[PDB]
Amino acid sequence: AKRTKKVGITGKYGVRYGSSLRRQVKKLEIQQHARYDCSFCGKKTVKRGAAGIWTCSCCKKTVAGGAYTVSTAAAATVRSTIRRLREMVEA
Amino acid sequence: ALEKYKERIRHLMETLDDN
Amino acid sequence: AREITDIKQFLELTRRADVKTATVKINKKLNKAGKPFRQTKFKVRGSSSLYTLVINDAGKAKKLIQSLPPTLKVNRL
Amino acid sequence: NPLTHSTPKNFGIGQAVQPKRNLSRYVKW
Amino acid sequence: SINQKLALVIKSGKYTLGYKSTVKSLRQGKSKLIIIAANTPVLRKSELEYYAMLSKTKVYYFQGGNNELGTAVGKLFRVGVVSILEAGDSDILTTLA
Amino acid sequence: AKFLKAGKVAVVVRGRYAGKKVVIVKPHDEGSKSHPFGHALVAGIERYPLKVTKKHGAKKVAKRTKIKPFIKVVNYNHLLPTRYTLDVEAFKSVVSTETFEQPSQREEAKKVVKKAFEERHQAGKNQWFFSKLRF
Amino acid sequence: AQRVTFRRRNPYNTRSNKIKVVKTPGGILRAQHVKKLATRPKCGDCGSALQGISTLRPRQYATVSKTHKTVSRAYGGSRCANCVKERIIRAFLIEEQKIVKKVVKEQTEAAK
RNA sequence: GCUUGUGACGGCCCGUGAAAAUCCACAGGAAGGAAUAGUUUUCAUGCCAGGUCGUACUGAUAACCGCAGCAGGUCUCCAAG
RNA sequence: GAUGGGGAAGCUCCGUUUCAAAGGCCUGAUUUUAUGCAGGCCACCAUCGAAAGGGAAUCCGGUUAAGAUUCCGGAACCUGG
Ligand SMILES: [Zn+2]
Repeated sequence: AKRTKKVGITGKYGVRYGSSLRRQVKKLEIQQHARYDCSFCGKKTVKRGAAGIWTCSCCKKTVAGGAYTVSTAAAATVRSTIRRLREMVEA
Repeated sequence: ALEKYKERIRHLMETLDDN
Repeated sequence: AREITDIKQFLELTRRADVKTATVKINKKLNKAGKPFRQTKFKVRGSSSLYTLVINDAGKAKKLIQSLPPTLKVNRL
Repeated sequence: NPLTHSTPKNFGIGQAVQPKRNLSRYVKW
Repeated sequence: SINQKLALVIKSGKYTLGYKSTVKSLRQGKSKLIIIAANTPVLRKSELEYYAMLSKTKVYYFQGGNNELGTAVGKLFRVGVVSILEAGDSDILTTLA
Repeated sequence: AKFLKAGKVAVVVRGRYAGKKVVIVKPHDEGSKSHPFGHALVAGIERYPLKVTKKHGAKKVAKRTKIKPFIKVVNYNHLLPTRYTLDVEAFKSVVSTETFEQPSQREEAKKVVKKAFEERHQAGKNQWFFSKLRF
Repeated sequence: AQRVTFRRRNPYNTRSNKIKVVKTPGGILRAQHVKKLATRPKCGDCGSALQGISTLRPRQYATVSKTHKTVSRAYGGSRCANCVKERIIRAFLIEEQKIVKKVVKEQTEAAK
């Protein structure tokens, strides 16, 4: 059985803190604890460990990332800007 | 002995060849 | 303390010429669980350590007591 | 000649470790 | 396309999967073509180039990781490198891939 | 073709002589009763000859140039093969399947292989082989 | 029923100050102070415990013979073995690639 | 079963949970050693040496602090049916 | 918390590796000037601060009116030479 209707991981907090803040926390707590793909392995084995630090268990690599996710949306749009500006300079 | 030993080496430089 | 198995190695330690005193020891024990037998233990006082030799047979034990040097001090029980 | 070999060195920039040079200009008196 | 060529070789032609089994076929001189993934590490890749160029075997680089190279050959486990021992009915090797 | 041959130089990867360059004398293709795998007989050098120069002379040069050989059986996995090659006729009849085991026939094999490799090195040819691989 | 003291003047349960209860030849229980446990030496690269090396306190390595602390392979005492393997592979290929760079760059200058 | 030591795992963080003495190893090869006797005291055995100060007893409904032989206060280990 | 320094009429205050000439190692027929030191190498910093942090190495048995991992008997180990 799916045990709770809506609270999810946030059911640990229980009655406290109000429904809106618990929904804010539910969004990011699902991201941080979830596993992610290691780019270098090709394995779903990239756990979080401290804010902004993302340890592959496979390969023993560690990658810098966002606090609650591996690649935040601002970081991706930076990376494409750097790809764009490089090939202008080369030719 | 060493002068006779040298001419063996200097022979083996020219004769043996290869990589 | 340091056990020795070999009989040749024990005779070298007696002639080593730091060994001032030895001591012999006799113990009653029961083999398997069938009958009693008279064990012996030839211990020798080295400077660092105490070397010892466990002989089970009584016949080999009595020849070993004679096979010690006379100049070495020997002490029974 | 046979056993002798030329190995160079490439002091250059990032490659290699810089040799001893006169630094009389730069010494703290 | 490259997926249509490899879909033939699996169903009618000799092949082998993974690193250790390929290097044996490079050593023995059975491999005609090898297919290396993108996401494989560079010491692994640069070793397979060196084994290949001694044996004079053609080397294709699959644009795509090791998961979707597994999908191309049609296996549910991921595969880093694939070698072709014998060609199928389709031509594979003679084309530029 | 099959590239592992009687000419072939290679770098040994595992076990004591790791990162030390060898040359294959007898490649067995697949297997035997002992060594149940693809294995090659090789003949490397354990201690490389040190550097040497215009300054050194006579006795200092003889000490610097001295080489310890070794011989071993090794797996094909533990051997990394190399584009370079070395001629092997000086120690063909020496090293063999009968030669390994039954010691100290191994020692009489190494004395011939010593006289090969030092004498190859004097009037130096295959310069890459007698340089130490640094790693 | 029989109970047991600290032998030494420290009365607190510090990392150092630990106890095992032991039955003596006298036929009574007694404390014996256990020294702290030796961790394994590691491989300073891959980051794991490495075989054929004794687990001792760091002073205690000075007592023990060379064959305990070492293994016979080059870089044996300080490397994983698999991580020694890699850098022999790597050294060989990058050194071979350096000649492939040098041959290309010499030919390009003559063309221009 | 109880107390405790340890192992391999798992959870937690916008917290990710001392330093230094000391010891060892590895890379490097300055150089040093034999054929009539050297090199190894990280194998073994053997010889000599180890200073200064604390050490008794209480640790509390009478040995500490509350003017006291004060129902108060004062850190911790062991822990039976 | 001294020193080098800098403030303060001054008791002293700031500062702790800082705007310091802050020592200790190798080689030498340094080949001629004939009885005088020459050529190089190395790179931060006093000291105090834990009887619970870190840390070389000892156990059993016996014994005293009152002492013991410290005495006695035996059996061990550590450091330096
Ligand atoms: Zn990875």
